[PDB]
Amino acid sequence: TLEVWIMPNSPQPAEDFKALVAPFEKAHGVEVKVTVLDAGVAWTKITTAATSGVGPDLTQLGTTWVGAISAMGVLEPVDDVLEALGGEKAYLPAVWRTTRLEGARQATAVPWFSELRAFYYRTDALKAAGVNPAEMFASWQGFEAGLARLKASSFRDPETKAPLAPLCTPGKNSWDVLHNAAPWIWGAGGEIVRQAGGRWQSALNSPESLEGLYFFLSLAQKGYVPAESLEKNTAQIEADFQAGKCAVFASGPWMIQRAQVPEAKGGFAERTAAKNLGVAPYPAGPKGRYTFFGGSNLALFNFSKNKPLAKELLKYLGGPEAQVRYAQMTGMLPALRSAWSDPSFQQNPLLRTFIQAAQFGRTYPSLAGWGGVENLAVQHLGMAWDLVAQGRLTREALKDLMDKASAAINQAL
Ligand SMILES: [Cl-]
Repeated sequence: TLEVWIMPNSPQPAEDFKALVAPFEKAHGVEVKVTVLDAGVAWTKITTAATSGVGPDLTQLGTTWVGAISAMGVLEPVDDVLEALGGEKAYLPAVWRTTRLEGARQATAVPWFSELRAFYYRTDALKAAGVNPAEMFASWQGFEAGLARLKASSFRDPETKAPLAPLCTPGKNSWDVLHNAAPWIWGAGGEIVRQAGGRWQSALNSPESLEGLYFFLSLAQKGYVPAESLEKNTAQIEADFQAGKCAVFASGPWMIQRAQVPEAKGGFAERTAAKNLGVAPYPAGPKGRYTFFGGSNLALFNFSKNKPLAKELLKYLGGPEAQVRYAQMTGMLPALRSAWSDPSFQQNPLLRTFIQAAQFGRTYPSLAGWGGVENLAVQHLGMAWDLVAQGRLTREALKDLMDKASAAINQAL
């Protein structure tokens, strides 16, 4: 037997994983036990397995968890598994970076699936405002000009009979506050952290990062984002878009599967939003186009009693067949690049657009103390969102907050 710990990734988490690995059990004559760790308790349970030497053979890790657990010295190297799956060239650079602690020699984590963000849009609403998708998602100037025309439009949703908000985004009350901001920081030529003389420090208060953050946050201050959206998390914003209240909003590939499922089974197929759905990658900032990448990897604990067999399951789960099947179950992109060419993606132009958005993929450095950097950053971005909510965000007040964030991050590093 093998023990594997997963987070709730698919609609029926345990049943789904059991169906995924059944062919592996059959061909190797073993049983895979799965335990599903709810999101609230997953980190603490993995941390306790790390410090006590008691736990599974394999655990799922968020991509941003790899540094912290790798640094604890409890993970088995998996360079052999990654070679067997095709090595560095088999993965997007942003994904390959999540296979180790930043700067380490040995890989400690096998890519499993990628979460990435692009913009969904109402094809009917942009048509009715005289906006070409190609123009609005080409550049920052184009994006804001598009929201201006969308705000001025007399378009009504055929079901609500009400106007559409030009843009829906969460503020501070979501799990992805930094992820929402990151494409705007990067695209301005900035970054969250910068390496200097082998040490790491905050770049959040660099002029480039500030031009990025201000461009994004000021959109909600200029009447393109409803007040009520800033109170909500990404899941609730998805629901607003499904209900026909938003012309534009960012999320992952899973929305495409949902647009094909009836409301009665948790989809929105019947809604106008589903029948008039477009997808475009994030617009190009002044210094390039970037797509935020997260998701989950699998690691092998070095106290495991069946490392060789657990590595065969890592090759299985990371490899072409399981990569395709699990991406469909989770509504995510496969981590393995070669799985992108399977007909279940290639037959769906909206999925093909996510594949093209993937080409601009970037993620955060795999730092041991990434959790701390992200929490201090989000805390101060949260205070910036509060000023946006009151129409009182200025370039000067943002800089003051990102200075305080920088002082605290540099101390935690
Ligand atoms: Cl960064």
